[PDB]
Amino acid sequence: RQVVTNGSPKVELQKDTYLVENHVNCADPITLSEGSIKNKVSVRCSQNSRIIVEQKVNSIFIENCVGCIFLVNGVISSIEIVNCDDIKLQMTGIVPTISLDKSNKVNIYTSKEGKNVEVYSSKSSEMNLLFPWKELAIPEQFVTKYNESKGKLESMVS
Amino acid sequence: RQVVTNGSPKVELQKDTYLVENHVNCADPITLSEGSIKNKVSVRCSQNSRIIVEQKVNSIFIENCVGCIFLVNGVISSIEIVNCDDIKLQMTGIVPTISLDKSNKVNIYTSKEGKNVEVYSSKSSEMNLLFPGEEEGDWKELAIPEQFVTKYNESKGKLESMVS
Repeated sequence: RQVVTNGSPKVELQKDTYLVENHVNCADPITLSEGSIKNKVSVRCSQNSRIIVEQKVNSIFIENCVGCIFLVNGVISSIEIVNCDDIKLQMTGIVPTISLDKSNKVNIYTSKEGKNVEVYSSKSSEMNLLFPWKELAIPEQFVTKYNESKGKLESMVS
Repeated sequence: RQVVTNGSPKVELQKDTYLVENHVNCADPITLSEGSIKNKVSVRCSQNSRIIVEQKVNSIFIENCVGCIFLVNGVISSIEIVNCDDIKLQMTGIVPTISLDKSNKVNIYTSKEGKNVEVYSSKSSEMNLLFPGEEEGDWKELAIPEQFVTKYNESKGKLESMVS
């Protein structure tokens, strides 16, 4: 599946966000050397590229990337992945929250320190958490049934 | 979103299955008034139409339908909804199990008798269950969760998920 770019390859800081965009079939990683806990990293519109984020940042946003590989230190808040297919994500350090949405074939490789990661997922398929490699599948099917004696829906992993 | 049709507006019996297909912007409800628990019903490629199944059948399979309304009696096992958008399903009898997969804005209206229905959901959004209130035309509307959280439970060596 082919991403449609919106301009040239870029990496650049606007306000407090490092915007990484339109990287296609690169034979060399794109490395983010800089940026602190104050920055967000937004990676959009890329295919068959590797992106390395060296510094621990506030949050990473990855949207509309396909066949990409990410190596990251960690984040203060979260990593948000939306509408990506065939993504690999590895952490050096700590990532407390990860969110998957409308995405398929995402492999998340944790670190010793950050095994406790919370993964939110919706409308996503073929998702794996990997502990140092122990491969656990994130469920993608649920069952809901009405609790009459309590007037609410109750849901469970199927 | 406009459904890619596949032939003539069709209501016909293939082996033990009723194929109900390609009904686009029908002014009138399409009614299937025959059938028994031995039969299946497959509804494919339809848009803006009321479909009505009179008999209790084995199960019903609904695929690729958009802004449709279904009235059904009940099923022995399940109703399967796949790749559908803007769907309203109502039952007058028993439906043990419903499954929703890759579908959006689906409303399920239960009979007093069929309140205990199990809904399986994956890759699907805006799903509601509705239960008949004390007076007719009243519906208790309850939204089916479409996001979950997963953590490794270390002291147990597996993942645990729950509604967000």
